[PDB]
Amino acid sequence: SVKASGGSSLARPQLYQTVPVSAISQAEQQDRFLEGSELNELTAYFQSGALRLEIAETLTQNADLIVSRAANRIFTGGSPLSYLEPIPPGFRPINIARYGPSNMQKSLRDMSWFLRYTTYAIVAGDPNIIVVNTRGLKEVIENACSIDATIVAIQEMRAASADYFRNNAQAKEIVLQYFDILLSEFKAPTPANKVRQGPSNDIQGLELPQSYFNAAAKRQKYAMKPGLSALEKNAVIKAAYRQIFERDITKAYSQSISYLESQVRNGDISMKEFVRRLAKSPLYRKQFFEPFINSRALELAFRHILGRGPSSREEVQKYFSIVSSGGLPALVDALVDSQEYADYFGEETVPYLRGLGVEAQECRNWGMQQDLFSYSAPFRKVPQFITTFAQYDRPLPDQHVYGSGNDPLEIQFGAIFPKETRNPSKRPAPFNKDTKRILIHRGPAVNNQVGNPSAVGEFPGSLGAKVFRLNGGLPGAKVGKNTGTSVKFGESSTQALIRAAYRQVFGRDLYEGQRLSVAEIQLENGDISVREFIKRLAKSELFLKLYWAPHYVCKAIEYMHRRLLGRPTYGRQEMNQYFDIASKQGFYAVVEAMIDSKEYSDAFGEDTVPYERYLTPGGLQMRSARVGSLREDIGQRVDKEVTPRFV
Amino acid sequence: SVVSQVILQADDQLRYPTSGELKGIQAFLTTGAQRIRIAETLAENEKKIVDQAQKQLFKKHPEYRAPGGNAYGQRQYNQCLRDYGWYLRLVTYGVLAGNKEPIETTGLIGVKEMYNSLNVPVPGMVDAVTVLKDAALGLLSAEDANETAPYFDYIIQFMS
Amino acid sequence: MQDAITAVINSADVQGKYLDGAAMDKLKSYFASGELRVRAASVISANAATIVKEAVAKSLLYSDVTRPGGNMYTTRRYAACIRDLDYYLRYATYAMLAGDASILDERVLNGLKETYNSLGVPISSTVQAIQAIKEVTASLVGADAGKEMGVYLDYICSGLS
Amino acid sequence: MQDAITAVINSADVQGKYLDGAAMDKLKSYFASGELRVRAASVISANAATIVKEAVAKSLLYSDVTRPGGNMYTTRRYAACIRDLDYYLRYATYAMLAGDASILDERVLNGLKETYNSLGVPISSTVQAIQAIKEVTASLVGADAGKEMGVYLDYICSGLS
Amino acid sequence: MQDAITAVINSADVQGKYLDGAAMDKLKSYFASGELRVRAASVISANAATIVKEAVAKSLLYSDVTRPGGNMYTTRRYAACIRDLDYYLRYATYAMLAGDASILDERVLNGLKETYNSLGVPISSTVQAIQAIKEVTASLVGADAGKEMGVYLDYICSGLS
Amino acid sequence: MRMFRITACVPSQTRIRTQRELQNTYFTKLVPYDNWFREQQRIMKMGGKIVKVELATGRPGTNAGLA
Amino acid sequence: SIVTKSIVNADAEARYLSPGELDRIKAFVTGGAARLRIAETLTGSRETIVKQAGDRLFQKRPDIVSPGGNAYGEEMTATCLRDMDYYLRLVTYGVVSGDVTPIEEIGLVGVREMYRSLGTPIEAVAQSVREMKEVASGLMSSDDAAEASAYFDFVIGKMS
Ligand SMILES: *[C@H](C)[C@H]1/C(=C/c2[nH]c(/C=C3N=C(/C=C4\NC(=O)C(CC)=C4C)C(C)=C\3CCC(=O)O)c(CCC(=O)O)c2C)NC(=O)[C@@H]1C
Ligand SMILES: *[C@H](C)[C@H]1/C(=C/c2[nH]c(/C=C3N=C(/C=C4\NC(=O)C(CC)=C4C)C(C)=C\3CCC(=O)O)c(CCC(=O)O)c2C)NC(=O)[C@@H]1C
Ligand SMILES: *[C@H](C)[C@H]1/C(=C/c2[nH]c(/C=C3N=C(/C=C4\NC(=O)C(CC)=C4C)C(C)=C\3CCC(=O)O)c(CCC(=O)O)c2C)NC(=O)[C@@H]1C
Ligand SMILES: *[C@H](C)[C@H]1/C(=C/c2[nH]c(/C=C3N=C(/C=C4\NC(=O)C(CC)=C4C)C(C)=C\3CCC(=O)O)c(CCC(=O)O)c2C)NC(=O)[C@@H]1C
Ligand SMILES: *[C@H](C)[C@H]1/C(=C/c2[nH]c(/C=C3N=C(/C=C4\NC(=O)C(CC)=C4C)C(C)=C\3CCC(=O)O)c(CCC(=O)O)c2C)NC(=O)[C@@H]1C
Ligand SMILES: *[C@H](C)[C@H]1/C(=C/c2[nH]c(/C=C3N=C(/C=C4\NC(=O)C(CC)=C4C)C(C)=C\3CCC(=O)O)c(CCC(=O)O)c2C)NC(=O)[C@@H]1C
Ligand SMILES: *[C@H](C)[C@H]1/C(=C/c2[nH]c(/C=C3N=C(/C=C4\NC(=O)C(CC)=C4C)C(C)=C\3CCC(=O)O)c(CCC(=O)O)c2C)NC(=O)[C@@H]1C
Ligand SMILES: *[C@H](C)[C@H]1/C(=C/c2[nH]c(/C=C3N=C(/C=C4\NC(=O)C(CC)=C4C)C(C)=C\3CCC(=O)O)c(CCC(=O)O)c2C)NC(=O)[C@@H]1C
Ligand SMILES: *[C@H](C)[C@H]1/C(=C/c2[nH]c(/C=C3N=C(/C=C4\NC(=O)C(CC)=C4C)C(C)=C\3CCC(=O)O)c(CCC(=O)O)c2C)NC(=O)[C@@H]1C
Repeated sequence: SVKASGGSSLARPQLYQTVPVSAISQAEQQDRFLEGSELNELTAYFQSGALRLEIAETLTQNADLIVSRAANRIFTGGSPLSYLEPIPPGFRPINIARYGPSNMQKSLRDMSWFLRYTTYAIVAGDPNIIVVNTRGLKEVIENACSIDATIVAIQEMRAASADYFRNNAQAKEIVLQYFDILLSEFKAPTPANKVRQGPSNDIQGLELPQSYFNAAAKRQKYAMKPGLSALEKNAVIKAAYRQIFERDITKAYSQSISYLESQVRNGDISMKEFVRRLAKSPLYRKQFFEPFINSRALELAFRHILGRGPSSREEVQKYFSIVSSGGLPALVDALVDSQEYADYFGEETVPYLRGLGVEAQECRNWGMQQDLFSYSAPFRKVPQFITTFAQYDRPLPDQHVYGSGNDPLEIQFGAIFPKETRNPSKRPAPFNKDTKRILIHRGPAVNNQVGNPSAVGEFPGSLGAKVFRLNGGLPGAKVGKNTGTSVKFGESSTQALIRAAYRQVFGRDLYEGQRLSVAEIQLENGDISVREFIKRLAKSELFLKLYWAPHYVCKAIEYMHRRLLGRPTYGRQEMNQYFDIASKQGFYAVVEAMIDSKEYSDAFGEDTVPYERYLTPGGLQMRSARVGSLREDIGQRVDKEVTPRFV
Repeated sequence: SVVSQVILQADDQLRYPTSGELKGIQAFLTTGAQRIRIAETLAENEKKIVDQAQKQLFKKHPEYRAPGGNAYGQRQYNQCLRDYGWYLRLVTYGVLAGNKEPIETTGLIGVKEMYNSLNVPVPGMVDAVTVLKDAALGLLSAEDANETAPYFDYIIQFMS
Repeated sequence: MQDAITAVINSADVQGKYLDGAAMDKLKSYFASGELRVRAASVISANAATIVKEAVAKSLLYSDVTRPGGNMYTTRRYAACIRDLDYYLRYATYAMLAGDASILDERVLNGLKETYNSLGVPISSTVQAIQAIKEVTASLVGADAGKEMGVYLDYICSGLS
Repeated sequence: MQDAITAVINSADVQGKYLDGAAMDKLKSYFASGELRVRAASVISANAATIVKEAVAKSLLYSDVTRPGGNMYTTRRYAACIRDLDYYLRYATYAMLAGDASILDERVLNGLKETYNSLGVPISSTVQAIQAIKEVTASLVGADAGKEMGVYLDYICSGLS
Repeated sequence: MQDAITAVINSADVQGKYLDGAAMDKLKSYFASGELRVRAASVISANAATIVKEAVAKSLLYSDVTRPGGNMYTTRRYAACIRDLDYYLRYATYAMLAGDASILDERVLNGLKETYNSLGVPISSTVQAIQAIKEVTASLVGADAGKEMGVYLDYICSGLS
Repeated sequence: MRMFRITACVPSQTRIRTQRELQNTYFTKLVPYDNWFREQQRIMKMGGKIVKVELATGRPGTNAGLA
Repeated sequence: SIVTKSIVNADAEARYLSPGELDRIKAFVTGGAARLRIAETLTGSRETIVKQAGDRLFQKRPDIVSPGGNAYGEEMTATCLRDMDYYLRLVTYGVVSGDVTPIEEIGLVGVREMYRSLGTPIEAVAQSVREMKEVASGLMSSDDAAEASAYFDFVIGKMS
């Protein structure tokens, strides 16, 4: 399996274009309200739509009759309708028995599905659904189906739909032209596939059929020609600002460089030269270079100029070396004066975001580019490309099975988790079921249960956390100290145990009206053991309110396991177990399961208060990789400082 | 040529041709005596190859000669043998240079929309190359055929 | 770019005058023949591949250009020319919808004369190829629409020549 | 680029005919002298930095151009001329390897002649520098390949002038 | 761009000699007038819109250009002329601060003559607009600073003509 | 900053395969001096033909004061 | 116009106008006689609207005609009467075109910095069009004025 995941954000491909879709998206890409044009697109469609309902309603009802009259004309030698699911060029009627039942079932359903897609075409009001699904169909159907028989079948249906309807010339012509498009697209052979050639050796070459880029909403492409009237020239410049700055900033804040605008309006500098000068401008520098790391600003510079994310590990490595050498100008210069930029946009065309629909996509930087094309990209300040690309070659990282966000910070108190929304730093990794996470023991390294399972109930001797035990006799256990004995020495020890037992369940010491006084005195009397006392504090409504309720279910399970057992979960096997209990039984039973677990009983007895036994490598790094606490012999060469021989 | 492909790849990285790149040239220049031999046996023996290729095509595809076809006229039928003669000409250019580039630039780059605008089927011409391949390699000797084989196969790939 | 209605605004705008009777009657003509402009463009849109196909058939096919030595021989060159003729057709289709010839000079005829001279494209054959479209398109849309179609197609070839 | 092997191919492509014995004799010459070209390229590749220096010291250094007033005085312009001559040798190696001076017509002499007139780069001083390159590369490789190398370096000299 | 300091440095570097007393007097002249140049630039920056305000009013407004059929009729073109004259003021302020007319020759008068001929912008009325600026800018800061700006504005006048 | 008034046609080699829209390959633009070496090399590698180049911005043979 | 917005968007999409887009052009052309009727009434009483809303502007905003303002005597008053005459002409151009294109191209682009250089307040010239909308709506029928006001409020909104 793969060791890294870039993310799997929802992809929404446009299967076919409708009139409302074509109208709305036209102004959406331009970042405008629907003007007198785009409103009139809808107005004429909504008026005709009532008639377009009557087209389909007749054709949906009489669908059985159209396909029956078609199949009878085409297929000879029996009845084709036994197993229902004008210009002849030179067709020969196909025998029913000779063609075979399996081929006949295909033939019949396609004839119905051709008419079905015609009815959808009128209702949509755009023959896009036809153009896509009919263009590259002649070639694939040629193998085991005659083309000559299909043309006359559609032409029969054209006449069949004409005679059955026949209302008005303003009504029937919609039926006629859509059928006329249908036969013309079917007569047309399969066009050449769109070949996305790799710009260098590092990036793979791709191919996309001439059907996928026929529906998936074409990105509006603006080119600065010197003769254009200044209204559409303004539309080009606004689009150029919408590409570089992700949004129209000249409308928002009136932030515009008129010095550069004037030169492009004339034709002194090209759009290639404009993008160059605009991306090295202090206006871009402040917004997409200054707030970001060198790696992330590089990743943003890719989508602004080239209109795509970095494709390969080698590409990020190359372009980071450029931005380290000469900075932002040198990076911009490398991006504009590339073989890719001049191939896609040339000199005149404004850069555009080439995503799922525009071109063929590679299976490498899918989710990394999906989040990048979003407007929420310049808030993810953690790089997504260089992180995933490096993690691809490496094995599985030190991470919780349900992501990096599921890992809490290894602190004394407070369940603090990285938020998915606030500062996107989600790092998915394909963890399987039987994947045990390597955990660092607080005590001796030999006392790890992975290598030494017998030494699970061994106390950390001044290496890890302090162990609290009810070793000493509880006050008022035996009737030796009769009535009096005001100075019973064994009283402060059990109270310190209670406080520590509170400190383990809830990281911090609680307030006055939060302490369970009933549970405390039962432990002090010797009615319940520590195991029962820890269980009661974790079964408290306060623990539910503070740690369980405000947090994500599996985050709350993970933190509870780090508090009750003092250990992060090894992997899926344990996490799925408690998550199954959380679904069926509830929170209280999850508490019960973690206490009544065998590993709890082995590590901590009936008198032992739980403690931090194991840390995550990331957690220990936070503790012992700071300026202090770090030893000299961790990751540094130690030279023996000896007095010189001349001294 | 493979000579051009090396110096393109070297210029792309802005460097001189490498040790393995120069040896790739060295290997081609030695086997150039065989490359010359490919040309003569196909150019002079064109009339036998072209006639065998066309008779096998129109037998397997009796549609273009049939009513409502593509090549019904005698001037149209000569154009089908013209293409056959041009493709085998392109094969010779490819082998001699050593790579697909001569075939690529002349008769592969944008070849689908070529015959789309002439109503000639590309799935019909993908079967035309195969019978031309079968006729050519049959006349060629055993060790000579295996050299000329993958050049024909690339044309098949780009068609359909 | 402008239209037939936008040009009559701009011609009255330079004088700084309201829409007079000489401007109003020119507004009538385009508004009456506008329905004829829509229908013919819809026919062209549906049969976009056919006109280009038939234009080459009676001009460039079985000719000196397609024979080796010209600029129509290779499949790289041939596919480029039919792409151009498709574009020349498309921008002409926009021209008749607008009722303005300045759209040709706008996007197409910016410097397509001199860029053809740079690559060594024969102009005389290209003009004849443009002329070939006129006969095919007029038979498809009609004599009334084809004459209106012919003007903008003539505007393409005249600037190239 | 157009190699010497592809030169006879492209010439036959324009003619639309097969390669004759009067055309393949030039190809046979390329196949025979090909092993000489590779070894010549291997020597130049290894000693790429040294050829430049031995040419600059012979012609350019201790002259009026390197002294104040000249175009090769400032370090910025000095590094430019060193860069230029590095590209001049590298592309001459390509033409030597390909066997044709088409790459010098395409990827060298495209607009190089006019840029040098724009900046005010001395044409006579550049020719002298390439002539200095010619004499060094002939001494390093040999008289057999260096004379062949000298043809392509003459093409740059005739191209600049 | 070359300022008054760098112009002396460049001239000395061409000959390749140290800064002598014949060249240092030019530097001494700039450092003495430096207080006058900065103080003037502060006044121009203060009244950046105010200089343009009066200049257009006394020359361009109530004329043939602002009237329909002119080049200052449309608000788009009007704002462009306002945009132009603030560049003619800002870069002249840059030239005053620099102490050399190198900035105006490269970033303003690059192809400004060719631009004004192509679009149909009247040069004669533009010259009058610069002369309108000159008279306003002189009677705002002083006679000495006004004639300093006047020289750089005359460079714009001579450049456009 | 010195700028070159450059005039070059750069025909697309992949336009047929990529199936992208037609762009005006002939352009007269100003290009910075620091970028011109990378610009010129890019054009002539695509098989583009350079027509006319003019030093519009700057003085020929300048030592000090460029940008 | 609507027909300009068709082609510009079609070239951006690099494809022919769709039947949905063609239905818009159909509706605009057929409904072109109705929109021409709007301009005919406005060009007829062009003196009436500008004068009536002119005195309304001096009534509602006295500060304009009052000492200190832009309007002084008759010579500065006539220019304000000329400006309102220009904008009413601009409305009629946008009325016949069916779109807000000729309003923008002639007199709306950089309108803020246009009146900044003159010293005219932008909200005052917005108020003049507001009053011009009110008088024009009272002259013709209400249903007819609904289309007319839509181009009027565009002039107001950008100068607001
Ligand atoms: C040296 C002290 C130790 C070390 C460094 C090391 N770094 C890399 C590679 C990268 N460096 C970075 C980090 C940064 N990106 C930023 O934005 C910033 C802040 C301005 C920095 C410092 C990144 C993202 C990379 C990746 C780019 C690349 O591939 O070079 C390496 C190379 C590792 C590799 O080849 O994958 C190294 C070695 N590591 C050590 O061993 C030293 C102790
Ligand atoms: C007081 C100076 C300012 C302040 C404090 C404040 N803190 C919290 C809550 C928490 N404090 C911590 C931090 C720590 N965890 C550790 O391990 C240590 C070191 C031993 C510390 C100090 C944590 C984890 C929390 C979260 C909840 C908890 O108590 O476990 C709050 C409440 C925040 C909330 O909304 O819940 C506050 C207000 N804030 C101010 O306004 C003072 C300037
Ligand atoms: C010996 C080859 C080198 C070396 C080893 C070293 N390791 C540690 C500490 C730990 N080792 C591990 C790793 C694992 N536990 C697992 O579950 C697995 C997978 C099966 C492995 C390999 C862990 C978790 C620790 C932390 C302590 C613990 O046992 O929980 C140390 C001590 C580090 C310290 O400072 O505490 C050392 C020295 N180092 C060398 O010098 C050798 C080259
Ligand atoms: C025969 C195998 C099939 C066939 C052929 C056929 N082709 C055409 C049209 C043309 N084919 C070419 C040839 C080429 N273009 C290139 O670039 C190359 C590589 C160098 C080749 C081989 C060209 C340019 C044309 C058009 C030129 C002309 O018409 O003279 C036709 C004519 C179309 C028609 O019917 O009018 C034909 C018949 N036809 C089949 O059905 C066979 C499968
Ligand atoms: C066909 C009628 C003749 C022909 C055409 C031909 N032209 C070129 C070169 C190009 N033409 C274009 C296309 C356009 N540029 C534009 O801006 C427009 C308007 C929208 C058009 C139509 C371009 C850009 C090129 C350059 C190549 C590219 O695709 O980028 C060629 C190719 C020349 C070559 O060998 O490179 C051809 C073949 N030539 C003929 O022989 C016909 C008579
Ligand atoms: C002395 C500090 C070290 C040294 C000097 C050395 N330099 C050269 C060669 C040249 N030096 C230059 C460089 C410049 N010319 C300029 O215009 C500038 C910037 C203002 C400089 C610094 C040049 C052009 C030459 C070429 C000589 C010529 O006049 O044509 C040499 C000679 C190298 C040789 O053997 O050919 C030497 C010795 N070298 C050392 O060892 C010292 C540490
Ligand atoms: C050295 C032989 C002589 C010399 C050179 C010199 N050249 C420049 C400037 C440039 N040279 C080029 C030319 C090329 N671009 C290409 O594509 C090729 C072919 C591979 C070449 C050689 C370019 C583009 C420049 C501009 C520099 C840049 O970085 O863009 C200079 C500098 C000119 C100046 O005044 O700044 C010089 C000095 N001149 C001499 O004196 C030598 C005789
Ligand atoms: C006002 C004094 C006169 C006037 C001006 C006018 N200019 C244009 C168009 C342009 N103005 C420039 C000039 C500059 N842009 C720069 O970058 C610089 C240097 C900092 C300057 C001075 C350019 C390049 C253009 C063309 C592109 C653009 O419009 O910005 C117009 C518009 C012309 C048109 O119709 O497109 C106008 C009106 N016109 C007059 O009548 C005044 C006397
Ligand atoms: C009246 C509604 C308000 C007003 C008007 C006012 N305008 C000016 C001066 C000018 N107004 C324009 C505007 C245009 N003229 C055009 O050609 C166009 C495009 C169709 C427009 C919109 C211009 C350019 C001028 C200059 C005069 C000229 O044409 O030469 C003034 C005079 C300002 C002065 O003192 O110079 C006035 C008073 N001002 C208000 O306060 C009213 C609310």
